[PDB]
Amino acid sequence: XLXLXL
Amino acid sequence: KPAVSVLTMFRYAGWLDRLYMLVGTLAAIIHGVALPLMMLIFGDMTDSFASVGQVSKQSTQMSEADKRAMFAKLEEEMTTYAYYYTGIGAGVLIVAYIQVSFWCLAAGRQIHKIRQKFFHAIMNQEIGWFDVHDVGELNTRLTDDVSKINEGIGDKIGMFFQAMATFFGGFIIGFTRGWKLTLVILAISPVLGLSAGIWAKILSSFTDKELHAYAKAGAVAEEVLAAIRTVIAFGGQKKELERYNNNLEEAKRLGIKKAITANISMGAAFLLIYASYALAFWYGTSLVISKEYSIGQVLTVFFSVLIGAFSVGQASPNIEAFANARGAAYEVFKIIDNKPSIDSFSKSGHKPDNIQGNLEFKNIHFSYPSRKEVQILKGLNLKVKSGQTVALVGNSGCGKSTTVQLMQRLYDPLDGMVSIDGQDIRTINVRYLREIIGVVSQEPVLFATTIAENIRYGREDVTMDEIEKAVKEANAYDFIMKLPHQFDTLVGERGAQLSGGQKQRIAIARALVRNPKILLLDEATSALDTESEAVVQAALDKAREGRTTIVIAHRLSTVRNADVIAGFDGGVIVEQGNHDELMREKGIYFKLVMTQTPPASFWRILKLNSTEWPYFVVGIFCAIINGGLQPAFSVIFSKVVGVFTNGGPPETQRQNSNLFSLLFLILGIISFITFFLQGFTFGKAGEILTKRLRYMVFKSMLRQDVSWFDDPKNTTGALTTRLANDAAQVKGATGSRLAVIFQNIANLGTGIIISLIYGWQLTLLLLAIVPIIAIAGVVEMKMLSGQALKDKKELEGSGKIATEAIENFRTVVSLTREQKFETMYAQSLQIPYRNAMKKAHVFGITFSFTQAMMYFSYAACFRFGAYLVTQQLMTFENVLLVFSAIVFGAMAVGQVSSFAPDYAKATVSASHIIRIIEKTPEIDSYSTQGLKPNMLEGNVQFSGVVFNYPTRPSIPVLQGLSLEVKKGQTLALVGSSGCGKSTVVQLLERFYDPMAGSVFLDGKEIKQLNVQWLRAQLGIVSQEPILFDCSIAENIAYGDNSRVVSYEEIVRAAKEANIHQFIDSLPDKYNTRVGDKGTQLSGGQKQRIAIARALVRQPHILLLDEATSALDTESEKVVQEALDKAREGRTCIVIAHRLSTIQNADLIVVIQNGKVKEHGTHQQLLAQKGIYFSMVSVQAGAKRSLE
Repeated sequence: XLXLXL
Repeated sequence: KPAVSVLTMFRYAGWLDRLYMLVGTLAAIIHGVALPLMMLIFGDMTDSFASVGQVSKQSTQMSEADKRAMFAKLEEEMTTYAYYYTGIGAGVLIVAYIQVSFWCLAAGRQIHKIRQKFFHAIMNQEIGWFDVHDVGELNTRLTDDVSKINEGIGDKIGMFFQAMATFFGGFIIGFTRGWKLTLVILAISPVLGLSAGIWAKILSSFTDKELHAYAKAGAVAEEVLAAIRTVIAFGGQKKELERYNNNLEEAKRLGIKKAITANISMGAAFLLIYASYALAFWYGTSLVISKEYSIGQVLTVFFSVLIGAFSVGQASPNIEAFANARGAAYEVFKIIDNKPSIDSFSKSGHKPDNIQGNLEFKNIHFSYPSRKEVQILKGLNLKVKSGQTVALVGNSGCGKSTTVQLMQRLYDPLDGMVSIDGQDIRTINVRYLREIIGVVSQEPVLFATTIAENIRYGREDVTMDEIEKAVKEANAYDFIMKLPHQFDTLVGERGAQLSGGQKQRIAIARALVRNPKILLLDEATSALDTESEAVVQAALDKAREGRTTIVIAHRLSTVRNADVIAGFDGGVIVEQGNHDELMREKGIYFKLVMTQTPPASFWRILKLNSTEWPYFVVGIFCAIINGGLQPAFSVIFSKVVGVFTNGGPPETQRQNSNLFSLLFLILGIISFITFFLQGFTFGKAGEILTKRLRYMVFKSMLRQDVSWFDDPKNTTGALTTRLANDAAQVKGATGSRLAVIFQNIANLGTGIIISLIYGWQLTLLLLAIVPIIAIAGVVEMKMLSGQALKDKKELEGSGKIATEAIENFRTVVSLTREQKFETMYAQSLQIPYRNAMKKAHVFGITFSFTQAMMYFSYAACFRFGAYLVTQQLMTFENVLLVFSAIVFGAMAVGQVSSFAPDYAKATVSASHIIRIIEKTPEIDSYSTQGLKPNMLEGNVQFSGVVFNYPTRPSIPVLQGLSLEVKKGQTLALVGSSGCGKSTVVQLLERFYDPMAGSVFLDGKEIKQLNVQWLRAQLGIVSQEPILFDCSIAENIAYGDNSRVVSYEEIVRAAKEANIHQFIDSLPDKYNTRVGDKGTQLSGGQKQRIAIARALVRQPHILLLDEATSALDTESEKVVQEALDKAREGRTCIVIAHRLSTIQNADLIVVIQNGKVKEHGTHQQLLAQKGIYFSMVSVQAGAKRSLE
């Protein structure tokens, strides 16, 4: 959700 | 630049406002702290599943036994955590609402006061202050700056403190849960900073090079399109198209290089981000295997720290928002804090009774605020007795008006004093002074409201009776009563535009209601029709007789009855007395007396891109693999924490986290390959079609005829702009955006497939929640724009009454009643004020609802994730996977909404670019059709021609014009004026086919004749010849295309044109550059070069259009000599304005109103007496004068 994938 | 003291800015905040700000910023800081606490619990949840996850897999013996303790631990723990989350939700709801509502409230409450105080401050300024300032800038300054301030003192502050609160709150948990990882992150923090800087430096490079790159083509396009008639005449269209195509060819190469580098860089940045975070997490695991940290703690500090880290960046924009507001407030508070000398809002000074109105001006020196540059009044002395009427006269400088200007105390004089009655004007109250003085000005102004109201601006307290008597005493009653609506009739700039005299009369009525003791009339009679002048004059004469008066005008009809007349010279009073005395004086007065006695949306643009079947499939397949690659990181991060959470026996863990962390990076590097690809393929694909479009557009733009190029709709700049923009815009749609969209739908697709196939009814649950909060997100923004648009409409009405007030101000100050505009401004403001109160209420609810929904969503996530799903055999590692996958997929879908306008704009831009191609002319030069006659010798038959220019089909240039000129003889064409002479040349070139009539050359109609071949036989020479930038040999060689002209040939042409003196003199000689890029020349040379260009073609028809027009002295002689040598071997038509040089011509023809009037050889037209004799006789007079 930050930038990788969460 | 300039800011304001932080405390001064808030000066209008007191009591409830400061309270609102306190509770608001408090609640904001709480709201800020709220989030990182959410990630703190997220670690505790992980530990709960981790403890069970380990014990569950550690057994491998008993099953049922694990159905008891584990489920109980999960029961109590998950219930606790869910309870907490549900707890946080209400909190963020409340604090969010409080924050936004309170801060918006304070903002509104203040801005109201700011506006009122500011406008008052505007109205309170003395005229000397207006004289030195722009009123437009000032009103715009009001309307814009107050808004800036509002943006600054608004909820942005709350967001700022909330952000700082997330920052501190994030780093605090980050540190306290553990110190190491933080410090380890704060190292890659700069590393991240360096890559962003590099990327910025790369963006700055190509911006400049791109401007340089296309300007190479744009320069060609501009000189060509500006030269369009010369390239059309000489038919070099193919060449110009070739050049443009070459420049495009270069541009695209620079474009693909651009793309390559940009893509490499982006990929590299992405790689560094991947590497750094993967590395940090690996270090995390390396710390967990030591049993130094908990698997959940790592997550807690990682997420908390990154949250806090990004908080800064997210915080920064509100700083600038507050910072600008201080600055906007500076110049705003500067007016409010400014106390004038004059005031007039002050209650002070004597308000005398029984004023007998004796005025005097004593030794007054004055200058307007142009200051030392000019002093208009040097000394002065004047008296006007009570009841008398003095009339001021003067030649210029309007030192006359200055006295009217000073008598109202609009200014205080530099030295001297103006005295009404015995007292100094400065002792008596300003308002009262403005009230005892009536004023009538040259240009009367009427505020927009009923006539009564305009007469009511004389005095607030009045009855329709007084209005009636007022207008009747001004004799305006009749004219207005005949008007509909009676006294309720509208006036203003908008609607009911009336006669100047009537308006003036209404102004005299308005002034009359004022019942002034002192009357000032400045050129009220002047600048008006003579008939109504007497009508208004009667009123003016009736406006007196109760009062003492100073009058100024240029009308000496009105001066005679005056008791005293006063002349001025250089600001110095000289002559004074009765008329007869001034006439006996025979001075200035006597002197002046004697002196005065198409939409669309379609893919054919894409079908053009279909030229490349490849370069797309590659990019999309690549971008879809990228889209398939994107969630794979989620799957890893799930199983890294997942296997570690599901680890069971620890021995096997440390080996796997190394296998994942490796792979974690492996998807990174492979991302570099794909991301660069899809970027490069789309890029190179972009730059090529950009060539095809600009090429097809430009080409088809050289197809269009002169009729299209004269259009005011199409000019060189507009064409170049339309040429650049559309092609530039279609690139953006067909470019990166599409790739990204495919990448994102692919991303969410693979994501949702994974999430769906793993989680059962988990995904189904989420897909119910996610769209609702998304749509709930979108509906908010709609209300925001709605309230925004509505508010703009309400203050526009208040700004409209402000503009009316400060534009006509010098009138309102004279009538006083500024307090009127104050009140009206206030009432106008009152409505937006109540609207701004509702705004806070709404902004809060909408915001908080969108926070609470996201937090409450997060509760149902783990509550359904746990309990029903985890009481089942479904696992935490999958939950963690689904959330990541899904939510990121959505956050990828966001870019779809973000990229929406590009296609619209590109479509509007793609609409024109097809139309401009598909448009065909009446006369196209590209048609290979036409006769191409084999017979050389030319004639020209003009027979019954009628012509109107397509741009201006009003005044016809040609009507039934008919001419004949045999071969090898000069046709001289004389005319009164206009293009009637030139239209011949323009039509023979066939820039236009005439409305009616016809024109032949060899006896064949040029209309059915080939256009190019036709133009190919023509020797056109215009007034100011345009030469393109290139060798003068190339300029001369332009005379003939489809073939290269020999050197000795252009030499012969240059020898014929007598330009050879210049060409052999230059260092570069024939290779010398001309056209202002490399060299400068005078008219003579350029013209001789145009002659060479003309006759290198060896035309059978020379056309000389006013060739000597701009030229002088011997230049005319030598150029005329050249032109004279040029003709006599060819048919030609000479319209030149020097008739003395036409004196030798085979046939002279005078044109009149489009019909040939006079005809025949010089001595014949000279034998006859008529127009041509007058043409030649009149221009001989100038020569005789010069002699």
